[PDB]
Amino acid sequence: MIVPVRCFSCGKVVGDKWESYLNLLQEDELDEGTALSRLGLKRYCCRRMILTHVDLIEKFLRYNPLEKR
Amino acid sequence: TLKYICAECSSKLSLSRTDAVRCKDCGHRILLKARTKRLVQFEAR
Amino acid sequence: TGQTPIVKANLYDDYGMDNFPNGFNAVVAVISYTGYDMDDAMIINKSADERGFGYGTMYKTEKVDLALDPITQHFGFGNDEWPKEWLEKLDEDGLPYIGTYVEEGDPICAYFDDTLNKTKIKTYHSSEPAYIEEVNLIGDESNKFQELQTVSIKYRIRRTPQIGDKFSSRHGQKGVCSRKWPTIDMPFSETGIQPDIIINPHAFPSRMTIGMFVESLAGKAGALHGIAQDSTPWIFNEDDTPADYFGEQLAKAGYNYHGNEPMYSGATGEELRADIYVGVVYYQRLRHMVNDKFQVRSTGPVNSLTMQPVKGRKRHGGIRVGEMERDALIGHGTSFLLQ
Amino acid sequence: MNRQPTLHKASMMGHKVRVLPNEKTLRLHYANTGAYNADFDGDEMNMHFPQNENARAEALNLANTDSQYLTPTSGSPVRGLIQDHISAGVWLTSKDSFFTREQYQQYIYGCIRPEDGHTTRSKIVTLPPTIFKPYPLWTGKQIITTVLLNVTPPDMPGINLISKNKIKNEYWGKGSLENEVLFKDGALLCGILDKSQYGASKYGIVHSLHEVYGPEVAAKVLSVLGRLFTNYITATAFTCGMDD
Amino acid sequence: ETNEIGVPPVFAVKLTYPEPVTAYNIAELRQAVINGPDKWPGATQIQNE
Amino acid sequence: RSLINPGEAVGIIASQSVGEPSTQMTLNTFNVTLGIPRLRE
Amino acid sequence: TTCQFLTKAVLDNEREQLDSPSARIVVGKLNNVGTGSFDVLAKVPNA
Amino acid sequence: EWNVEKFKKDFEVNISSLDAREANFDLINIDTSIANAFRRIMISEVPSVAAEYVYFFNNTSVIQDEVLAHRIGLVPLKVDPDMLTWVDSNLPDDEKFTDENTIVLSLNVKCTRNPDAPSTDPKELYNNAHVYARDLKFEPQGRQSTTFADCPVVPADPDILLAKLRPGQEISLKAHCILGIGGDHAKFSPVSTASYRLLPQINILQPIKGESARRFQKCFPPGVIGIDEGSDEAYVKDARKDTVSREVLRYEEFADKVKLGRVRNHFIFNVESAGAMTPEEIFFKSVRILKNKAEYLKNCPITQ
Amino acid sequence: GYVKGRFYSGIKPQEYYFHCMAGREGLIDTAVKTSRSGYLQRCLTKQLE
Amino acid sequence: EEPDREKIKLLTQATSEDGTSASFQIVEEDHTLGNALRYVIMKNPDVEFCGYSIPHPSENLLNIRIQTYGETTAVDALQKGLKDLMDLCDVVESKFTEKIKSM
Amino acid sequence: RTADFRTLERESRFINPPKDKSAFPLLQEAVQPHIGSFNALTEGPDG
Amino acid sequence: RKDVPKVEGLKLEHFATGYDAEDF
Ligand SMILES: [Mg+2]
Ligand SMILES: [Zn+2]
Ligand SMILES: [Zn+2]
Repeated sequence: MIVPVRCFSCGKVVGDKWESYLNLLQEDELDEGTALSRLGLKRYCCRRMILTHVDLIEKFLRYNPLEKR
Repeated sequence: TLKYICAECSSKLSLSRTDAVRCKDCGHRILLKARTKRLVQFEAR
Repeated sequence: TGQTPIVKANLYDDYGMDNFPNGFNAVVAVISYTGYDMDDAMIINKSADERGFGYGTMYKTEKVDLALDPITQHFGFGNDEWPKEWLEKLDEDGLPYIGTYVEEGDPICAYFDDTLNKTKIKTYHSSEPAYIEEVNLIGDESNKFQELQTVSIKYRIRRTPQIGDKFSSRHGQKGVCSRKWPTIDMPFSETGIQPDIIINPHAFPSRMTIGMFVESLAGKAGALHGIAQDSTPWIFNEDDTPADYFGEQLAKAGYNYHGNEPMYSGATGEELRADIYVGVVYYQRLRHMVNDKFQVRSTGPVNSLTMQPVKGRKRHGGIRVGEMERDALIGHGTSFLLQ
Repeated sequence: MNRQPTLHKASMMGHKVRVLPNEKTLRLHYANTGAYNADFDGDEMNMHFPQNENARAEALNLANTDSQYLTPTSGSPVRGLIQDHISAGVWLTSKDSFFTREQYQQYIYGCIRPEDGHTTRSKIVTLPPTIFKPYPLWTGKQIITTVLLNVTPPDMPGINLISKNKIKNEYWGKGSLENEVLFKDGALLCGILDKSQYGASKYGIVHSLHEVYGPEVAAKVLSVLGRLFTNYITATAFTCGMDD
Repeated sequence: ETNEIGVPPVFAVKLTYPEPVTAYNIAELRQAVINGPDKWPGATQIQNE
Repeated sequence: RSLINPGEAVGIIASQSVGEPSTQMTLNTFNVTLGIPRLRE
Repeated sequence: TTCQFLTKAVLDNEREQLDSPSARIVVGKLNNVGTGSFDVLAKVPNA
Repeated sequence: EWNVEKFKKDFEVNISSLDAREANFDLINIDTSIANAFRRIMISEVPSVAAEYVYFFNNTSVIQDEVLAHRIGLVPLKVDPDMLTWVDSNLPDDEKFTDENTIVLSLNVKCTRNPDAPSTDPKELYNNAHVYARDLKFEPQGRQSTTFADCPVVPADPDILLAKLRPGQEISLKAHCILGIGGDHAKFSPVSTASYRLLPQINILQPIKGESARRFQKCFPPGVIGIDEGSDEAYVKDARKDTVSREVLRYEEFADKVKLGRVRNHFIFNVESAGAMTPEEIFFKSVRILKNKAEYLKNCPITQ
Repeated sequence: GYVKGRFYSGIKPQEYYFHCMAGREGLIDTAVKTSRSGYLQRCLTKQLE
Repeated sequence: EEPDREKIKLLTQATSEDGTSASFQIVEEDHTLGNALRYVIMKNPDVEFCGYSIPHPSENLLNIRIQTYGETTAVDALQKGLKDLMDLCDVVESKFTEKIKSM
Repeated sequence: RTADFRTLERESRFINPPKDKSAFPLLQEAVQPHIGSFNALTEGPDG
Repeated sequence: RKDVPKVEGLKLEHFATGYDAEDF
């Protein structure tokens, strides 16, 4: 669904780094690895957290029974 | 405030007894029961 | 919490499997440390589970139809007759408040039938408590004479990983959750990471799941450098080994070539005898809750004819002592146990 | 305790109740895995609670686990440690394994608790170190000697056994005798301990102890070794990787 | 222990033994009676003479 | 001191000693009848 | 063939001596194997 | 012979880097049993403040109540403890929660539509579409609403995403933040990662000078092996920078000419905070907990 | 069907298909095995009890 | 004021008559205090044997055995162990405060 | 230089479901014998 | 048979606890 709060392995807050990661890939045109480094993710456990995040919430939200069309 | 959401047009329209189970705005036979203001206790675990 | 595999065949994207994630990328250490993991049992990290690792939910839908041609049962509450505190679960319409917590015995809906002239309720009954996710009223199979008789109620049953739940890598290495080991008691890496899942080394010599071994050093390499690796079959050769390929990647990143890591004990705190094999393996949580047939009976109901405990787990039923158990009790020469 | 199908009376034994807090499953030791033919792959077991003293006495003295060390099919053992404990033993009883006074005494109390009635002397007796100068050091084999010295009766002499190992001498280098398991007056003086010694294997150390000291002592030795190797695997882990 | 079984507290509070009250065990059973059927080690019932 | 105790159900023990290991021979041949079919004969 | 063996028993006017483990289980009698292979008697001092 | 004063003579502390969030310090000539104790306490026993009871009034979002409640609990709050007393579990809810035992955080967000030219951005297309940790409004109640005047309750990381919404959906809740320990739940652990690594030891047995010295230097990280000249032997400049990859041992020319060990007495601690307390405060409290644990047993009657 | 390849280095597609044959062959035998020790033991135990 | 008696208990079933040897049982404790306390107790020249053992992970218990030589009871050896661990922590706390200022 | 995962491509497609030809034709090619079989019931030559 | 292509410009992305990517 959404970006998890804290890394499952150690507990480093990762939830505030999802939108910022996409901005580093789009606007800054950086590679996956360098983008994660600038966010402050050096442990491979914290690295995979954001790198491997799917974000199905954006797919899920497109079904809204409260608004027409 | 009593509520019932239409499944098709998503219009929030509630209807009482001795009334057709259908939305007023459009001819749809399925109605979603809306969530009202009620306390639901939860553990942040 | 669905996650995209670091180690994957490129056909995963060709079928757009990212639209439906089946697992999560976990820090898995091939270690025999806790003593609770052995052959068919694996350890899950407590602090990982506390952080929402492998958390799942289960949705169940029920159809409350009033058919059993003249309408007798009506959704709602009858006047003059009203048993105490039912309004806590159901709304004025007799239907339940979407979001309400329900346990077995609680009213899931309310109606009134003129034949009995009493206000009755359809009870919710299951060992697992739930919350109401969706209530849909359906008044079809009529042209002008419209009235509701059919209602569909969806239950959301939260399912945290429990001791007994099965977990498996993409290499057919399934194991039940033996315990949810605390992070302080868990072995900690030189990096400062404690594994999410612990697999026992005695699993691999019999199964021969070397795909998981190469998946471990590939997943680690891809997590560090930030690049997905192709694990499509027959991509590698006898000359071009994946253990050498990802081994070079692991050395370049600043880790051990053979996929090992110097780990310290969580109990004693001392550095363990040798470097532990740690990596990133895509793990899958199997849907089954194995302790579904968990029961206990002291003195419950009995059948009229035999006057023996009646069959039925939920009915406080008895465990059968069959002919083979009779034979075993004769075997020990233990006549009072049989009696 | 019953694990279906009950193909032989060993699949229906008497166990001592140990209520464990915050538990939702029946906890079973690894030594019971063989007799029940139960693998922890999501298996189910039946627990029967007999309601009178005559039925109690029977479940404690006739159908009890300890009295089911040997199966009546071939008179061979069906009780022993299964995986981590076997790998732990090959490492702990290895020549290369040395221990300081602090480490040695910890491994002893870690598996032997006098308060839980594990001792036979009401005081934990300890052997002198094998290395005196420069630093006082105990060998791994000495821990096995000390465990027997505290679980076997003081009135009876130590065990004398000349057995063999699954691991050939060639693996331990030149001129080693580490295949020959040697017990002289209850002291492990030569050879490591395999599945062939504290596993469900005939004429091993546990079986030899079972014949000389009885079923109750052999059960104590199995539980004591079971704890020692679990504690040893916690302090000194065991792993498998690509390098292997 | 190799001769033991780990019993969940769920089973422990339901499975009971008919223990006859005597001078040697009056202390042990009085506590069980006070503890009741939901606190372990307790008692679910008492049978009079 | 190795004598069988009077009362021992040697009957059940015998059938259990023939039954329980005959589960290990459920697999087919790798001329004469073998395994469970021969034991049944 | 419960009813068949029962018929043969009735026609023989047979007496079930209740000495087989099965028969003892049927009538709720203690099995004659192991602990049931003897009787326990209490020694009482007064005449 | 070991004395507590003889320990004071050899025990040393070395601070490499002390940032506002993470501190990298060393504990020289101390036992593993003491270093592991502080480590265990810093993770499990140092008390912290996190949301425990989320009271929902409405949740029309895609994110289930249980999940949304769990996410709020995981969000670290920039709240200093000691300001709060420990809650008692035996007395009922009306007596249980006080101005000294509980902190209240409210979340009230309603999503609507906005007119903009259309891929189009969710911040442009909808209003209040993304729910962040900064949207948890602090509500001070009771006897003390002046104690948190110069200390407002704000999440340590505000930009944490809590929920995503579409027009029509709403979130209405009252979260009760209480005092707890990391052993109970990971949400209460004040540290992101408190771990120690032993000082790597590189025992050079042979001089191994020449071009083999340049080959040996590439086996370890850049700032580890230093070479004087072609001769003058090959020394270890900074063994602390070593990753312990054992890369030097997988070469026939060095496999017997070098040994890789450790300094059992030397510990390199790395402590990062969630945001509530400073990493020093977390370590200090860990030492204070170990002392208090030994003190509580000292002034205690040894029963039976 | 002679596989020169090992699980460490990998197995060729021809070897893979042949291994799939032999691997399944065992599971097929576990599916087609009418022989059971249940009735054999039940017949002995009822006459020897 | 009331001193809690459930925290520390003397297992009389294992305590020596002198008592030079004793097994103590502490509730709500594990490796954290356990390994640290047995380390400090072992530095005592009068302590003959010392170790710690956790009966089972599910039950909140910690067992510490102290066997001494003469002229000192096991209770005294435990009291010295706790008194020394407190002083040891003071040394750690003092050195850390000094190096923070030294920065 | 690698066999990477589409992260930027994925998230954009999640928000924007294509209005043209659907992505992943192999997924529709998987149900090709099912849909095609039922399609031939009315459409195709000979009616 | 063509070998599996290695990844372009792979650098060190793991160092000690109190040491960053300062060393090039
Ligand atoms: Mg198995
Ligand atoms: Zn992490
Ligand atoms: Zn409508």
